[PDB]
Order: sequence, then C-alpha cells, then structure tokens
Amino acid sequence: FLNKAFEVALKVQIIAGFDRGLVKWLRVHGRTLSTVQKKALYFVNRRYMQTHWANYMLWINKKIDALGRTPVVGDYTRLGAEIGRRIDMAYFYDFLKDKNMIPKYLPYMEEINRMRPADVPVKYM
Amino acid sequence: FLNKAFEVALKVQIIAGFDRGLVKWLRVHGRTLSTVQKKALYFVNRRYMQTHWANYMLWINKKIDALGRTPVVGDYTRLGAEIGRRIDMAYFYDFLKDKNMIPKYLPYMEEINRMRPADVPVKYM
Amino acid sequence: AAADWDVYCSQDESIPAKFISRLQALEKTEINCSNGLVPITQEFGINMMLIQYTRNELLDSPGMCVFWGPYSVPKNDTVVLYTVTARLKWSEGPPTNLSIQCYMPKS
Amino acid sequence: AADWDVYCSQDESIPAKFISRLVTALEKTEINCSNGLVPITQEFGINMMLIQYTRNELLDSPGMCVFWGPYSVPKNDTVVLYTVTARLKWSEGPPTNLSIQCYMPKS
Ligand SMILES: *[C@@H]1O[C@H](CO)[C@@H](O)[C@H](O)[C@H]1NC(C)=O
Ligand SMILES: *[C@@H]1O[C@H](CO)[C@@H](O)[C@H](O)[C@H]1NC(C)=O
Ligand SMILES: *[C@@H]1O[C@H](CO)[C@@H](O)[C@H](O)[C@H]1NC(C)=O
Ligand SMILES: *[C@@H]1O[C@H](CO)[C@@H](O)[C@H](O)[C@H]1NC(C)=O
Repeated sequence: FLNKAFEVALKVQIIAGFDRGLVKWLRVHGRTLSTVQKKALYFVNRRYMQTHWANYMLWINKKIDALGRTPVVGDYTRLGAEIGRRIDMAYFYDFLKDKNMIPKYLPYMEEINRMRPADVPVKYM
Repeated sequence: FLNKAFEVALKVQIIAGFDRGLVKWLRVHGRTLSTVQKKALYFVNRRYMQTHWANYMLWINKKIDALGRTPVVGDYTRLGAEIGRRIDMAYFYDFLKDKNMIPKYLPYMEEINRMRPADVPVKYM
Repeated sequence: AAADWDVYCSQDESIPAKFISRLQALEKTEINCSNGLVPITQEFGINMMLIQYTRNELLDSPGMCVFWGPYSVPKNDTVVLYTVTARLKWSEGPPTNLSIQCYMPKS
Repeated sequence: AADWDVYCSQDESIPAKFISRLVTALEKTEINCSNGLVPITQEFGINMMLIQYTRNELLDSPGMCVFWGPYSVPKNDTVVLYTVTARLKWSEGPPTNLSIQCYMPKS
C-alpha cells in the first residue's frame, strides 16, 4: 500500500537506527557474547521491524497526513530515522542477555541478516 | 426521576416475584433452616432488588420507550412482574445454604423486612 | 477494604459465578462486562451479584452481567480465564479500578 | 502460535517483554492496549514486543502498547494487575484470544 521508494527509505533508516543502538549497547555489554549471539541480536533488530511494521505504518500515515503537503521520499527517511532512534531496543538486549534468552542462531535468521535492509520483507495489514 | 406510583408498581411486583420463588425453593429446601435463616433469605430478596435497581431501570426504560406511547402504571406492573419471575434467585439460595453462608440476621435486615415492599428505598443512577 | 469482594468462581460455564461485597462516599459502582456496562448499588451491609460465563441476549434475565473471555493464558492449557473489571467512583479521591478473575477448567 | 509468554518487570519504569514463537494460517494479530488497538505481524519463528506500564502520548516511542491498569486485586494488597488481551484471527476457524497479565508489587 506504499510506494517502494518510500518503503525502502523507511526500512533502511529503521534498521540503521536499531543497529546503531545495538552497537552502542555492545560496546558496554558485548565482551562475553559469542559471535552468533551478536548475529542473533542483529537479527532481533530486523525482526522487530517486521513484527511491528503494521503499527509503524499507522504512526507513519498519521505523521504523513499531518505534513501540510504531499510527502517526498525524504519525509520517509526522516520518519524512519525517528523510529530507528526512538524504539528502545536495549530493553530487549538487556533482558535477553540477563535471562540467557538470546535466541539460538538459525538459518532463517542468517537469511534475514544477509539481506539488504531495503529488501527485508514486510507485511502491510 | 420516576413517578412514585410507577416505582411502587415495580418494587411490589419484583419483591412479590422473588418471594414466590423463595416459597417454591423453601418447600423443597426449607426443612433444616431456622426461622432467622429464612428471614435472612427474604431480606436477600429485597436487598437484591436494591443492589440491582439502577440496572433494572436501564432495562425498564428500554422496554417502556418501545411502547410507542405514554406509559401507564399497568406497564410498570407487567415489567416488574417479569423481572420478578425471571431473576433466578435460587442460584443464591442454593449457594448460601450449601456453603452455610446464609447471612446472620441483623437489625438493618429486619428493618428492611418490616417495610412495605412499596417503601423499600432504591437509588437511581 | 473497598477492593475486597468475595469471589466464588464456578467449575462449569453453565453455573454463574457469585460475588458478594460488604459495605470518601461511594457515588457509583460500574461493572465492565462483555455485554456492557452494568451499574450496581452497594448498600450498607451485604450485596450479592451473579456473573454469567455465557450470553444469550434473547433468553437471559434482565440486567445480567457476562464475563469477558474465555482467554488463554501462557504455558497453561488446562484452564482459561474469564474476567470483568469494576470502577468505583468516590465523592472524594480518584476512582478505584478492580479486576475480577475466574479461571475455568478447559473442557 | 501456541508458544508465547510475557516477562514482567518489577518496576513500572521498565516495560514488560512479550515473546512469541510461531511454527507452521494466521491472518491477523491485534493487541488490545489502553492506548489503542495495536496490530502486529507474527512472522515465522520468534517475535518480540515491549509493553509499557505507563503512558505518555507525547514522549512514547512509535507503536508502543501500554497495559490496561493498574487494577486492584481482591484479597491481595501487595500487588496490582496490568493486562492487555490479544486477538488472533485464523484463515479457517474461530479467532483465539489471549490474556497477557503482569502483577506489579505495590509501593
Ligand atoms: C471496558 O474495559 C475495557 C478494558 O478492559 C475498555 O477497553 C472498554 O472501553 C471498557 N468499556 C466501557 C463501556 O467503558
Ligand atoms: C494453570 O493455572 C491454574 C490456575 O491458574 C492451575 O490450577 C493449574 O495448576 C495451572 N496448570 C498446571 C499444569 O498446574
Ligand atoms: C478491548 O477489549 C475490551 C475488553 O477488555 C473491550 O471492552 C474493548 O471494546 C476492546 N477495544 C477495542 C478497541 O477493540
Ligand atoms: C498476591 O499475588 C501475587 C501474584 O499473583 C502472589 O505472588 C502473592 O502470593 C499474592 N498474595 C496473596 C496474599 O494472595
């Protein structure tokens, strides 16, 4: 239901923001984590976007409708970046590490991690 | 809110219906009950009406409005009688007897039992 | 004190649950039920109310309150949850909100 | 989607974590939160969601789900209840309903 360029702008910025947050967290907490655990958390970022895409779209559409003009791709870049920095993923990083729940790293996760962020599949509702 | 004659019609019929049901139940279950336990159940009837009055009033007003005309006391008598026969008080009579929970008979209960059904105080919401 | 209602849940959906209460003036009590908002008046002393697990709007008695649910709960497939909430509005002070929960064995 | 759980915090400032693991059709998932109906897509494998105990519409992150509550619980004065429900619509069959509950210790 959304122009591909707009979708791509969103996904690229959301994942980039989540990933920056993860880097910041890993500097503090990453020492005792295995490579696959870190890869699993990078997957958790992409998956959080997939899971919450539909409710992000509500928010996005509300913001776009309020722009006072037709949107351009830059608007989606900006909104994507806002989502990317505002979601506090560290609550999950800390919980998963503290409770030893960092997911076992599986092929579907690697497949998602190897994709371009622009290509991560999302489902509109 | 409600004209007093209408209120009286309602209360008289509701309490009469509840009491008919209690007589029916007591013929089967009353043998082992003390006088004060039976009085306590008659109080339970009046109190059930008090507790649920506002909630009956919603239903009554719904029914009255569907008459398509100005109501008369007879309408309230009929609706009062319907509430009086439809409420299944036996769920409480059996539960209270089975669990030895028939309430201890206290002065406020006697006071309500000594009133005319027409005079039992109710609160509109 | 105000939150303490005596809740008797059933073991079968065919038998209604029973709740009993005993009674910063209390202005209003409203039960939020699956079939609507049900006002009740808590009189001095004891008060009693039925809550049904099933709804039939055609045959149900007037003013009946029906549980929300059934809901599944995590890691436990032997029971389901039925629930209502109640809001008590006071003359002085903020309203209080209570949760009434009844677990039912799964058929 | 038989496998899901919620992991509650001990402090209202720290959101609860909801985790589900889907194997396999699931058409729709909607979370009923105090701040609204929140759609989520449960993808094959693991899915995660934060649930906040507090609401600030101005400062909350996009798409946040906030618990209903707090609710007083009868006969238990040490905790309060926060909850949301979830409705899962399937391609064929009746929807399923989940109760997501968190008890918070009181001050
Ligand atoms: C009843 O409570 C639910 C939350 O459990 C809420 O969504 C709904 O608005 C309430 N109903 C009414 C009529 O206020
Ligand atoms: C599930 O919870 C109910 C009540 O909440 C309890 O009776 C039951 O024991 C629990 N499940 C198991 C397997 O014990
Ligand atoms: C959410 O669920 C409550 C019951 O807990 C219900 O009263 C309300 O209508 C639901 N809200 C929406 C938006 O569906
Ligand atoms: C109150 O509820 C909590 C959580 O359900 C439980 O851990 C605690 O034992 C309860 N206390 C009482 C007195 O029931």
